[PDB]
Amino acid sequence: NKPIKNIVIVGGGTAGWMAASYLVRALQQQANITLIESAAIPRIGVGEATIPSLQKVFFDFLGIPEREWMPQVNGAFKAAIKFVNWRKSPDPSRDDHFYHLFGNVPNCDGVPLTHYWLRKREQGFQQPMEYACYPQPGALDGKLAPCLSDGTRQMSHAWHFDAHLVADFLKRWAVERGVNRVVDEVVDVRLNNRGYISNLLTKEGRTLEADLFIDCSGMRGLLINQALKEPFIDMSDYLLCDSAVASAVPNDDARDGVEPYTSSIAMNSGWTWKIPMLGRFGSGYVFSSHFTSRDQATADFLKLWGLSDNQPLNQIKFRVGRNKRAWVNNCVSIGLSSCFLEPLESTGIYFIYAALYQLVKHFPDTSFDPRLSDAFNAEIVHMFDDCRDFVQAHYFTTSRDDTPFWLANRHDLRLSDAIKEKVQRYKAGLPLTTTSEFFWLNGNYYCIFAGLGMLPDRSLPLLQHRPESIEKAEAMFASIRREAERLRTSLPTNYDYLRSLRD
Amino acid sequence: NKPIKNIVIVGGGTAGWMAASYLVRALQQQANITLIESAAIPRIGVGEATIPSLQKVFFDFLGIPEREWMPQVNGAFKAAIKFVNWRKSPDPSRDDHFYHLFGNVPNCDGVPLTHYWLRKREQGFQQPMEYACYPQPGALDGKLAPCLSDGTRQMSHAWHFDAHLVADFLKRWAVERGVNRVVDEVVDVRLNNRGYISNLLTKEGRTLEADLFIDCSGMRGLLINQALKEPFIDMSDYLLCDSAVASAVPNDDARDGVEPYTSSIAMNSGWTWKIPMLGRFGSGYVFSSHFTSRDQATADFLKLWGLSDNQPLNQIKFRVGRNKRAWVNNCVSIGLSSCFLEPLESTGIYFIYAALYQLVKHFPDTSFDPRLSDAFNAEIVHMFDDCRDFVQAHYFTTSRDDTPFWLANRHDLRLSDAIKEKVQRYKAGLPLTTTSEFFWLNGNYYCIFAGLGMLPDRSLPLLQHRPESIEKAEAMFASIRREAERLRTSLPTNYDYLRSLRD
Ligand SMILES: Cc1cc2c(cc1C)N(C[C@H](O)[C@H](O)[C@H](O)COP(=O)(O)OP(=O)(O)OC[C@H]1O[C@@H](n3cnc4c(N)ncnc43)[C@H](O)[C@@H]1O)c1[nH]c(=O)[nH]c(=O)c1N2
Ligand SMILES: Cc1cc2c(cc1C)N(C[C@H](O)[C@H](O)[C@H](O)COP(=O)(O)OP(=O)(O)OC[C@H]1O[C@@H](n3cnc4c(N)ncnc43)[C@H](O)[C@@H]1O)c1[nH]c(=O)[nH]c(=O)c1N2
Repeated sequence: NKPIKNIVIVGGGTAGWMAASYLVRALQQQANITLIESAAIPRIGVGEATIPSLQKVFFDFLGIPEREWMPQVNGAFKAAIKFVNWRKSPDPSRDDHFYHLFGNVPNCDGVPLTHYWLRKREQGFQQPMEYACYPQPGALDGKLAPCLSDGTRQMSHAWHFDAHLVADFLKRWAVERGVNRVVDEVVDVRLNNRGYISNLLTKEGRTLEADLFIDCSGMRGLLINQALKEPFIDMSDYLLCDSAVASAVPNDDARDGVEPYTSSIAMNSGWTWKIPMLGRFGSGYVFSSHFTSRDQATADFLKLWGLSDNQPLNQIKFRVGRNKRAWVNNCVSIGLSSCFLEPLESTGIYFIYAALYQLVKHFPDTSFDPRLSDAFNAEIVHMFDDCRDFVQAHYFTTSRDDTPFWLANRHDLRLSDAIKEKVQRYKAGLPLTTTSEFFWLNGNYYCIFAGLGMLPDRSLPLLQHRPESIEKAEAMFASIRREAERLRTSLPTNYDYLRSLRD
Repeated sequence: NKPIKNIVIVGGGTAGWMAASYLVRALQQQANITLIESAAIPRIGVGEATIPSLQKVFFDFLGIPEREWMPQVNGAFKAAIKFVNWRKSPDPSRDDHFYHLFGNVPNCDGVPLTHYWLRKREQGFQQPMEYACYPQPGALDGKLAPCLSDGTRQMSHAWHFDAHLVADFLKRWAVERGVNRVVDEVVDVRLNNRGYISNLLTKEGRTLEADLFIDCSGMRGLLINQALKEPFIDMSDYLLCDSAVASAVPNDDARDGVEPYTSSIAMNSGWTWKIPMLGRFGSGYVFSSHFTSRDQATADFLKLWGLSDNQPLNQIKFRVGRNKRAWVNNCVSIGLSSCFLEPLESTGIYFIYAALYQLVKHFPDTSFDPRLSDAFNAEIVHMFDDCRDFVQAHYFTTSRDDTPFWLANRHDLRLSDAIKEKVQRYKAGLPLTTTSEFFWLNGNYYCIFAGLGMLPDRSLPLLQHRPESIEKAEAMFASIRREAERLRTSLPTNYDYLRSLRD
């Protein structure tokens, strides 16, 4: 069976160039890659915060270290997501914030630290879960960097970057290693009787042909949805947000610093992201068209940052779900042409590079062994499904009841059987998945659940039997405090740290 | 023009019930008052120390004497604020305390006693300003009451009271005289095209209507800020504190006594109040989120009183400023829905009752004469502005430089032109405002300035010319010493005094 030799990618957004660079890297020989991108159809000018796997899976795979791509994409550090007003009905006079931090929680004698903490909360300990279990939340509060000045790593971190530049950086990178860039628009797609893709017909006259097609076309799914007719499984019964109003905002870095984290500020009918980088931050009120008009959400979005009705904006509509199948025949969808959830925990870019890893792990020849396509499709489903559990979990555990949208999340959602079982295990008091990557651990469910004020019914029956164990955990809590303390006096601010990679 | 007949107050905190009782008292006829208070939204469980005007303006207006409301609100006496460690970089082996006392300082031959004192400090007198100029600081040191046992008044005093009870005492008082209490929550507010308030829609179904609306809704400013869209002028450029961590603490009254004063203990990134009453005292580390994390300030707050990490706390966020306008259209804001500074000299409750006095002084009919609204707004601005001068003055005169927060106060503040001119007049050696209520006199600026160790450049050129005058002041200093002395052997302790109003 002839190998796959000519590859066409449709689209030059983030999904498009990640595919070109990844595929140009994985396919060391017999590979010919063309990416076509309509300059009439712009990129979705967002997608800016990330999870730690980006370096390990994407950039390391390319052979580009953090210090090389960060400066060139206005890169900044994300140590966590800070959740603001998700817990109770909001109150200006109350401090309703929790972090969701990266990195694992230690175990004491085979039981995670979260669980020794809860036994303490049961005796009237007051300190919230994350401040007790992780060394860094206080640092983030003080806007500290995740490294010492000299560059040594002091916490787990992910990144915030400018979406446009990220695309340009990889465009330069890819073209350079022989990727062939075509600026044209695809208008017709031709199938054969069997139902495969023989050719793309472009606006400027070109007929495009290849063994293999990557649909990186955005939510229009030009190849996968339209041409190939593959169903999109709508999932608004699971998660309600379907729209966003976004923009960049000036930051006075020199006086307010630059937060080393993403914020998610709960609103009336959605929530708003804050993604700081040097000079500015990206922000977006992700909302639900069912519960608020787009014009009302604009008003809320401007009201929240004191913007002016003169401020240019990015008005966005999004589809929530996954194609029945990510890869059909000789077409594979990567990015928004495939499955989205909502930006709440940055699972998007992750769906891109994780899919490309799976694509290469399942790479076909021209016979198109459907056993490879099936295996691939199943991994996409599981990755997507897992993520959906976790995002969904931010919503149905809420105590807020002050708006129709918060009522619905609390009440009206369709919940997988898998998220119900996890919730019920947490409610009985059992740790979730711990460790000593295929992903969301006890520590993650715990920050989220504990942050929204749904705690387990009790601490572990087992603990009554292991008093020494309890003591050892006391010591581990004591180290953590020491570490938190050292960091306070040792990290440079995030503003100052970033400022020196070249200003 | 029809008179105002139906009045709705939103909120049943301290601001809420002071308004109901004051308005039910002022409006002897044609007045119908309803107060709505969400049992889902609690009172800010603080606001406990006061200035002398409370009786004269608020309680006297109601016809309630001191001996009637004190016992019923765990009332205690405040003779001054004692400032601890504000002067130098702290030292356990040094006694860094000054009082700010109530009451005026006498004048000798038209020049205040503070100024004869300074001429003496210039010859190497050592006794600090307040111990020389006021008869009572030594009494307070010995925790003495401000009255003889039989009840005769021996100094100027204000009060400490339990916030919750104060609200309940006036709730009982008001309802009783025909105030109509509604336990519901306001969720929607309806305007007309002109921009007035036609109705409040509640959670339980009620549509509320009235000629006149008092926003006593807390910092959420439900009517004034949210519905009516009135701007809040943020003033963090003037004063930096924006948060507090508070709690009640057990006092062994029988052995440590009960201080007849508020303390303000300067911290790393704020300062802490102590408000003793029988059995217990209220305490709060007011701090700045910019300079310390909330979790660090908790640690400092527990470390300072030896509390346990089991101790329930009141975690508070506050906004510093004033609405562009306190009263817009047919809405008037009283209390935290209007302007706050920070608890440093108890200007808060004072803003409530002073505003209510001004409201009645400017009371409208249904035509809503904007000349009345304007006049009112201007008095609020002037009262608020005056207070802000005085609080701000505690901060920028500091000599401390041992933390970033003390550095900023010393350096980074925006200072009104009015406080600069007062400072410059004090620096030249001129008395500030003296007397023989619309408020902060020479004696007040003097305790504060002199306490922090910023003294004038010299004594008054005039004094070189009036040696007899100097002598007469010597005698006045001699009386004061006699009085201080008599008091030492005549006042009962504050514990013993309070103990008998009914135990
Ligand atoms: C509101 C919001 C917020 C976020 C996110 C999404 C949304 C909707 N994401 C997801 C992220 O934005 C997304 O995964 C990528 O940045 C962009 O993916 P694409 O390239 O699929 O789409 P996109 O729609 O950007 O690009 C489409 C490309 O296809 C081309 N094209 C389309 N039709 C064509 C045709 N007919 N012919 C030729 N070319 C054609 C266009 O020219 C363009 O080059 C995210 N993820 C994450 O991990 N963290 C985050 O914080 C966020 N934030
Ligand atoms: C940390 C700190 C410390 C101090 C002080 C403030 C702060 C922040 N103060 C100020 C003082 O606490 C304050 O002025 C009053 O005690 C409380 O004022 P309110 O009633 O505005 O607010 P508060 O927020 O207490 O009460 C709000 C009321 O509004 C109601 N409400 C809100 N929204 C509603 C809705 N939508 N529907 C129905 N009801 C609604 C609530 O149910 C509640 O009844 C003070 N002052 C002073 O003079 N000396 C001092 O020592 C101090 N100490």
